[PDB]
Amino acid sequence: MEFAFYICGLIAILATLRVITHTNPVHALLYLIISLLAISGVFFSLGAYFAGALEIIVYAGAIMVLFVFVVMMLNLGGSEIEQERQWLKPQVWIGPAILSAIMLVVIVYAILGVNDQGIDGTPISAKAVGITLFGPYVLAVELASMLLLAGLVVAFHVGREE
Amino acid sequence: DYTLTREIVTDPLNVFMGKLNDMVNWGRKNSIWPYNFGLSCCYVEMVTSFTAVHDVARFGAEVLRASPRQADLMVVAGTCFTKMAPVIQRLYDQMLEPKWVISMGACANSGGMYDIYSVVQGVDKFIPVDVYIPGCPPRPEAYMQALMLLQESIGKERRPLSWVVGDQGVYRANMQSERERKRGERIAVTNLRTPDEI
Amino acid sequence: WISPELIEILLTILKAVVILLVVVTCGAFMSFGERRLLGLFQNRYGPNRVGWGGSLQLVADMIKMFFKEDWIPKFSDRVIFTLAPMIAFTSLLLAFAIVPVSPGWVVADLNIGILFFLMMAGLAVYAVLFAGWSSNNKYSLLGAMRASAQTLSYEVFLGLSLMGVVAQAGSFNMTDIVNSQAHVWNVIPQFFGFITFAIAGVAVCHRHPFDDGYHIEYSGMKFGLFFVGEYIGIVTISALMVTLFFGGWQGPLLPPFIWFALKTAFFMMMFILIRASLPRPRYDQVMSFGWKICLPLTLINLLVTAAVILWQAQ
Amino acid sequence: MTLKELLVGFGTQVRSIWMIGLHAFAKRETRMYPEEPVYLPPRYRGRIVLTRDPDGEERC
Amino acid sequence: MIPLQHGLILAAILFVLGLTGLVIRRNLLFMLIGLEIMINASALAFVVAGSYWGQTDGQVMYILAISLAAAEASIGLALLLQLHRRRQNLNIDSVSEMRG
Amino acid sequence: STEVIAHHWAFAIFLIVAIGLCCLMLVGGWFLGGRALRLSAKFYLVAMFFVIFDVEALYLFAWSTSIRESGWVGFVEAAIFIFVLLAGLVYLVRIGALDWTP
Ligand SMILES: CCCCCCCCCCCCCCCCCC(=O)OC[C@H](COP(=O)(O)OCCN)OC(=O)CCCCCCCCCCCCCCCCC
Ligand SMILES: CCCCCCCCCCCCCCCCCC(=O)OC[C@H](COP(=O)(O)OCCN)OC(=O)CCCCCCCCCCCCCCCCC
Ligand SMILES: CCCCCCCCCCCCCCCCCC(=O)OC[C@H](COP(=O)(O)OCCN)OC(=O)CCCCCCCCCCCCCCCCC
Ligand SMILES: CCCCCCCCCCCCCCCCCC(=O)OC[C@H](COP(=O)(O)OCCN)OC(=O)CCCCCCCCCCCCCCCCC
Ligand SMILES: CCCCCCCCCCCCCCCCCC(=O)OC[C@H](COP(=O)(O)OCCN)OC(=O)CCCCCCCCCCCCCCCCC
Ligand SMILES: CCCCCCCCCCC1=C(C)C(=O)C(OC)=C(OC)C1=O
Ligand SMILES: CCCCCCCCCCCCCCCCCCCC
Ligand SMILES: CCCCCCCCCCCCCCCCCCCC
Ligand code: SF4
Repeated sequence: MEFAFYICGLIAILATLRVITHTNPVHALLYLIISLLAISGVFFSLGAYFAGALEIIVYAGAIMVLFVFVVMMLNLGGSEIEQERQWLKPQVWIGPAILSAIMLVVIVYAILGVNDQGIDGTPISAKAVGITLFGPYVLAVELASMLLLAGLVVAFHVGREE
Repeated sequence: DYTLTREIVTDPLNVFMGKLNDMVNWGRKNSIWPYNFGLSCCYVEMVTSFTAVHDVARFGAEVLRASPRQADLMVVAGTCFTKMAPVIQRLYDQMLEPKWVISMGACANSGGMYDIYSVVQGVDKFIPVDVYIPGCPPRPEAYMQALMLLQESIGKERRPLSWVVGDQGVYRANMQSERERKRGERIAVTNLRTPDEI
Repeated sequence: WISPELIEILLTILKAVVILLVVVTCGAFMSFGERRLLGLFQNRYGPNRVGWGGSLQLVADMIKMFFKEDWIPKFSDRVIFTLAPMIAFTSLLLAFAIVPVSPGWVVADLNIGILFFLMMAGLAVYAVLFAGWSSNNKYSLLGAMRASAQTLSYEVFLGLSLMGVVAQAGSFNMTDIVNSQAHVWNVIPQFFGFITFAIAGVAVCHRHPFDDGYHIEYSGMKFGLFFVGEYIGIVTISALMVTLFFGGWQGPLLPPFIWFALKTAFFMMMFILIRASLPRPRYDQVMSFGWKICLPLTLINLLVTAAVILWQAQ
Repeated sequence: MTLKELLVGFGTQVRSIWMIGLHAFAKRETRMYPEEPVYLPPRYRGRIVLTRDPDGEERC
Repeated sequence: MIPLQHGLILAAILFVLGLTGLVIRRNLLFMLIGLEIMINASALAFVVAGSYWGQTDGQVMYILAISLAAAEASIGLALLLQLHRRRQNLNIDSVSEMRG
Repeated sequence: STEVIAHHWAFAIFLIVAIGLCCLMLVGGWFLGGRALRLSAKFYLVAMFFVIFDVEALYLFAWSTSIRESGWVGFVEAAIFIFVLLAGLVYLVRIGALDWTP
């Protein structure tokens, strides 16, 4: 259980690091899908079975499909992206990487000073999640429907062709 | 007696290598996927052979790919018009090894009755042919007979099993001609049915 | 090394391996059986010469596709081009990995179940997308976008068609789903769920009549991987339909695996008959049917199923 | 589309499936070349020969 | 027997990686990709926190997070397609006409 | 329990042998045998509709497995959710968003 957690976390970290430094958009999206599968494995190792199932079903099965679809529609041949490699220049990324490293050290220092009895990994099913969802979290469900409706209306208004 | 391509040579055929070659030839001759290519009326007779009354599927030769990459057999079933000849050559070049060619009908054999300004006189002017079918059109069972002739020719050819080990030359069997094979039983014919009946 | 725990572990692993091998063999023999059954439906014989009754034909195409020259397009993305048939095979194979073929004969008794099936189908759309993109052919790319838009239009209600059966069982587990069918099979209460699941399962498997092509560049063994994965998906969809709507392995007299195999073979034959019988609708008609008819039908079926369940819980 | 159109179309699809299944229950129309020899009518235009007169000399 | 700090550290690492990808990339598509990495890392942090406390609240917050991620991906890709239609490039530095 | 760890081992072997079988099939196919347009926005719109309705589908997935525990109150809430879903679908169909042909 822990062994799967560490391997899946390492795979997610390495795949995301491959994502943010890659030039090909389809390869970057493939590495992102791999990282999402690894994060789903992390979810399954922690007992969040519904979260891992939705991580593959929706995040790696709908949202990344939309990203891949849009990349095909653009026909991205790396025009002025691969031919420049501006993010690979050390003078470009040395600043933001140092900033992200400083923020990571601050967050990790805050994390390490918290009480931790360990995660038991007892499986929390989708039945309990649905009980909470339509019990104490009813208005979250209905206003999330309104949020998805707003996203639908906005994306239809903007993404037409005429 | 064999013909080499990389020369009139002899049989190169360990006993396990011969068995592997026989297994590969059996699998290749029993799974022949033709390319769906329509040139003229001979194609109508070919797809007639594909239908229920003849059922060329019984020989495992019905899959009829629309892509040259997935096809193992090219049937030139029709006239090789001069505007269609580069198309035929390009589709043949897009095919992958091993590939075989059947000329179907007098047009594909030699130009047929169309010794005319706009017709290439036979497809073997520019692409190599394995089996020729005379006829205008050959009937569907003539196409099936040519398919069996191609199966016999495939069943004792020699090709490399792998591209990393061994001889990479292709050895094709120098068959006895069907004319000389059938001459004994054809000349002995004396009487035929009179053409006034059904 | 003699211990009952290790013996049970090895027995369960051996049962899973047997299930995997039988499913892959049944997919290849399903390609051969599609040729034979199309012959039966069309007043002919099909392949009946290579071996006894044509039974050795599949070995002949396997040998032919193995010893065909392996070819990749020159300006193609090699990794993605190789990766598409991997997905097309493995996705619905791993979807089969939850199917209970008999009491005590299952690979994984997961608590997610048909959620794992939905995971596998949502991953399986990438095979079509990757085959279209990586081939470096604009006809193949356009065909892949059309096919993937169709599969999204039917994947949008595949799970909602299963949700009536899930609601009746009260669980995502497949053993609980087939145990809730101990008295009446789910095809009777979830009939509209059954037909919507049938339409969605045929559409996401790229079967007739939902079949400028994204496979024209593939050849040799990758094309065979595409075909064998398609037939494995046919077997997986048929087995899932049997387990979710026709009691799984439950039956009066025959052994449970005999009942499961008979029902799966019947739905396999119905796949073949659907290909032989129906004409192909237009693309816009197919997608309008997916969005306007089937998805509201699944939603209304779920609502009525919940109303019946809560009314019957006194 | 109309509900009646959908129902009529569904019944039409069921009818097509039923007729193809009954076609499966029918007699095969295949002539099994080459095991079954092809019947040819006596004036069929196939291979050309040269014949002999009844005295045995060639007619040409 | 997995520490809560280890899961939070993994989520923080993924979050800062996504933010770095959002900053260093001139392409709008890679910016949207980094945004998706960031929101998925935050949702993973919520899942880790919910699994430590043995509550469904982490998975419920995950559900809300991915609903937001889906709708934001939809809107962002619509705006990216509009940008590609009206400018034929995805350079985000060129979209800078309002300043001062 | 021995049964669950046996099933975990069997599932792991299933995934490993399936992936390895497909990999070995590709390797054998490579080793054997000798050698020798602008996409419309409707594609994006359809994929976007799939994403949005798939998220609403996940909400209904969570509801469906716990229908008896939620009671009639959960039925009323899910009926409101499904009515909002269907109103959005009716709106999409009526404005020509879901019409492939113009
Ligand atoms: C081996 C070295 C590395 C080799 C290269 C990488 C290969 C893939 C490695 C990651 C996936 C497999 C990890 C190993 C899992 C083995 C099984 C295991 O550990 O099960 C434990 C646990 C079972 O559940 P639980 O009830 O908690 O068990 C306690 C016992 N009662 O299990 C769980 O709770 C969850 C089990 C894991 C989650 C499911 C599978 C996730 C798959 C993620 C793939 C990500 C993409 C990989 C791409 C690789 C190529 C770049
Ligand atoms: C124009 C605007 C739109 C209008 C609407 C259009 C869409 C309409 C969609 C309708 C959907 C109807 C779905 C009905 C399902 C009802 C059955 C059901 O869900 O029963 C559940 C119950 C099992 O549940 P339970 O008893 O709880 O078992 C676990 C034990 N604790 O099951 C049982 O106990 C067995 C009950 C068997 C019931 C069989 C009869 C009903 C289902 C079959 C209908 C067939 C219709 C045929 C075609 C009609 C014309 C279209
Ligand atoms: C293991 C699981 C699978 C096992 C196999 C068994 C299930 C197979 C399911 C096959 C589903 C095929 C669905 C095809 C839907 C086609 C819809 C469509 O686009 O129809 C278009 C057509 C005309 O549309 P319209 O807009 O009116 O245009 C008129 C313009 N002049 O509109 C019409 O003609 C209206 C009617 C359309 C079709 C209605 C649905 C028919 C479904 C197929 C028949 C299934 C019968 C049962 C089979 C056995 C099931 C066990
Ligand atoms: C998502 C899908 C939504 C739609 C389906 C929903 C579920 C089914 C709900 C009920 C459907 C009833 C359909 C209408 C039946 C009666 C009318 C009818 O058959 O219409 C079709 C057609 C009409 O005839 P017409 O085309 O005008 O030709 C001139 C002939 N006078 O007449 C004909 O073609 C001739 C008669 C054909 C009868 C076909 C069978 C009708 C009953 C089917 C019951 C269920 C079958 C399940 C699968 C069986 C096969 C495995
Ligand atoms: C080409 C290859 C690409 C990569 C393929 C996958 C990489 C990893 C391969 C090795 C996997 C090793 C074994 C992993 C663990 C298996 C057992 C397991 O998942 O156990 C955890 C849990 C058990 O549930 P259960 O025990 O019933 O719960 C009650 C409490 N005990 O069960 C669960 O939580 C079940 C849910 C997790 C199942 C994950 C299955 C694989 C998912 C990724 C599929 C990728 C498909 C190919 C690529 C698609 C395109 C990217
Ligand atoms: C090797 C596995 C084959 C599975 C089935 C392949 C597709 C159906 C048979 C081939 C075929 C195709 C494609 C076809 O399009 C066709 O119509 C012209 C035929 O009839 C002559 C066919 O026989
Ligand atoms: C064309 C416009 C390009 C804009 C690029 C902006 C890059 C900003 C990089 C910031 C780097 C900060 C480095 C760390 C500073 C010290 C730590 C934070 C403050 C305490
Ligand atoms: C098309 C069906 C595919 C099934 C794949 C899995 C096959 C597993 C076979 C298991 C056989 C034994 C089942 C338990 C014993 C009960 C039945 C005994 C008579 C067969
Ligand atoms: S040989 Fe005769 S039948 Fe064949 S293509 Fe030529 S004209 Fe047509």
